[PDB]
This record gives sequence, C-alpha cells and structure tokens, in this order.
Amino acid sequence: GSMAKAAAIGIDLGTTYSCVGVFQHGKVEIIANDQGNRTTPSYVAFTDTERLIGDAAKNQVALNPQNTVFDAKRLIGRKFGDPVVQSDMKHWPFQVINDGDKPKVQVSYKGETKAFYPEEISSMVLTKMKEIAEAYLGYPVTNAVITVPAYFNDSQRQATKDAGVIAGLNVLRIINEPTAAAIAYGLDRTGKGERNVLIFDLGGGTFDVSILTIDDGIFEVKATAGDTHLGGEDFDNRLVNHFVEEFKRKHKKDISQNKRAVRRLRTACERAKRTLSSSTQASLEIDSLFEGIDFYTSITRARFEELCSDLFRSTLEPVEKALRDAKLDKAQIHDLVLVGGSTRIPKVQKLLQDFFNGRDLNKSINPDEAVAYGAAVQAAILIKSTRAAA
Ligand SMILES: Nc1ncnc2c1nc(Br)n2[C@@H]1O[C@H](CO)[C@@H](O)[C@H]1O
Ligand SMILES: [Mg+2]
Repeated sequence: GSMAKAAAIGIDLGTTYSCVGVFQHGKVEIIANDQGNRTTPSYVAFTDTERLIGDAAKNQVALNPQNTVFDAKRLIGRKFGDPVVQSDMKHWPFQVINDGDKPKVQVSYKGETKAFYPEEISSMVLTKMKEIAEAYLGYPVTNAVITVPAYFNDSQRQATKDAGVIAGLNVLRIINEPTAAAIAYGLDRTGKGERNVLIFDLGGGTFDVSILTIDDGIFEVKATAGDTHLGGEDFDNRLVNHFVEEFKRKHKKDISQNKRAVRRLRTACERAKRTLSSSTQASLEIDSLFEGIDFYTSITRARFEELCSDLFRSTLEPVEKALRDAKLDKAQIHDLVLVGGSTRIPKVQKLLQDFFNGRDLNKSINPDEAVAYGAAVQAAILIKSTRAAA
C-alpha cells in the first residue's frame, strides 16, 4: 500500500556549533555524533589528503589555521564589501577573497588552491549533520528543517537553502532560531490568547535577544536586539589574561608569546569555565606550561564572576532595548527562554531572573540543543499528509 516514511530532521546550523534532532515516539532525540558529542563544531578542514568536518576539523586547528574554516555563517548571503565582512576578516587566519563582490574562502586542498562560497562550506557541515542522523536512524534521510537568526534577510535565507540543496537535503522550511526555541517548549501549543516570549541567546561570540508574540500558534517577531561583541569567548579571554598575570606574579615569567602555552591555557580556561557552572571552584592543572614549569592552580566561581562582571551585566542592555522596541514592560513577558551554552552560567541566570523580578527561566531543554529540538518538532509536523475522515 504505502511504505513507511523516513523521519525528517531538525538542524540548528550554528555559527560555532551545529545540532541535529529527530521527533519520533512523541519525543525529540538530539543525536550524538560518533565521538559522543550532542553538538558538532561548524568547522571544515582541508589537507593534502582529506576534507575533515566537525570534531576532526576543530581538533587539528592549532597547526593548520590557514586551511581550517569556521564562522562561514558570518559570510553567508553577504557581499564582500559588507562592512561586517571587512571587520570579521581581520580575526580569521584563513583567506577570504573577492569574487564579483561575493566572499569565498580560499585554502590549500589535495595539492591545489581551492576557493569555496560560504554556502558550500555550510553544505559540508550539513552533510555531516545528515550523516550523524543517518547513523542513528539506520536509513537515508531526505527532509530537513534548517534554522537561521531572525535578523537574516532574503539573500541569507536563500543561501542557507542553497547549502541544504548542495548537501542533498530537501529543505522543508527555513525557520527562525528564536521561533524554534519557543516551539521546543510548546509555547505555540498553549491555545487562544497572546503570549509574549523573550529568547535570551548567549553564544560563543554573539548575543541575541528576541521578543515574539504567539497568538493561536502564529508567531510574530516583535523586536530583536543584541551585542555582536559579547559571547563565551570573551569570558575565556578574561580568564586567560588573569592566569597570564598569575604566572607572572608566581614564576616571574611572561608566557604570552608562546602560542602553544597561551592555547593550552585558553583550552584549560574554557573547561574550568564549564566546571564553574556546576561547582563553586575549579582546579587548573597544566604540565610544563612554559620553560618546564607545571602550572597547578585554582579559581573560585566568585573570582571568575568578578573577572567577567561587566560583561555579564551588559546582557541586560539589549533586553531593555528589545522591550522598548516591542513597547512592552518586563511584567508583560509571559515566558523567558534560554539558548546557548553560555546561559548555563549561574550568574548570567541570576542577573536575568533578578531583572524579571524572580521569574522562572525555561532552561530544562539543554540551551545548546533547544533550537535543533524545535526544528525537529516542526520537521515532523511539516511532513504529515493526513487525509480527513468523512
Ligand atoms: N556549562 C557551560 N558553562 C558555561 N559556558 C558553557 C557551558 N557549555 C558550553 Br557549550 N559553554 C560555552 O558556550 C559557548 C558555545 O560556543 C562556548 O563559549 C562554550 O564555552
Ligand atoms: Mg545558536
């Protein structure tokens, strides 16, 4: 009669990390990759012999910075001359070239110089997310919902669809990341009446605040605000500068000019930063950090909080601006939703909860997974083809 249909997938195609989910048996499964990771770096690396995607690409970045591409989402659907592109290029070790006022990333790959459009790099990330899903499902996957930032324009949305098509995916729909996070919590399933929802999205490098109004399952974007210069990497930087000073005080040595030492310090700082979200202190233990000196120390959550205090407080400025733009008072927000791994920071949660006079924050769905979770919910809805009974 009619053969069983393959599940459709939800993909959060993130700037730094991507995430894939599938809605089956009335629930979402966020799918881990074959290294056991529930999120996959949005990285692609090129060598003389291989093209590596995800963890394999990010794990070899230190010695291959010129041919390991990341942040392609910052280039997608943009002109080479766009001022955002021109500023971002100064921070990237890989080459970005001008092809008819369209940016391309240029690398060494399999004995040749090759240039790729941002959508081609994103199609490589999408191919890995599709394979992660297929390894779990045990069959080929065709259909996907892909999410984008609410502020993406027509060109950025079309280039994201193009990336899905290059990857061999049928793109069911391009949906906004804040809308997907709201769908993850079933905030569009609460019946009749308007609900105002604030999505607080703190990423690795950027911070986005969105205000949505939901009425009978219909979403309207009321306001977007944020800070392009605020993210998890800035907190890592504060810890790096702190420990560089500490090594100077303790050993009378400046490590800041040995890239390996700085990198090993940053890697340990990011892990200590994660530990501090669950513990009140965290040890830092690096063997032979510089000149054969072992660096065995610790940091309290209170000291880390003081180090990033101004950065954490600055998340409330775009919240206030978004509320002015939406013409809403904080008491008029029905739901608060957390998105991004950096929202696990207890002090970030406390500042926002205090701002909203003690209100509960929806954080029960892993904040680095909520967007893919909502996209997976929508993908299953979009492939339904029920024929009405008489
Ligand atoms: N538990 C956690 N506590 C604090 N921060 C975290 C945590 N988990 C993740 Br993931 N992050 C940060 O989220 C960003 C995602 O690109 C990076 O800056 C990660 O360091
Ligand atoms: Mg995101």
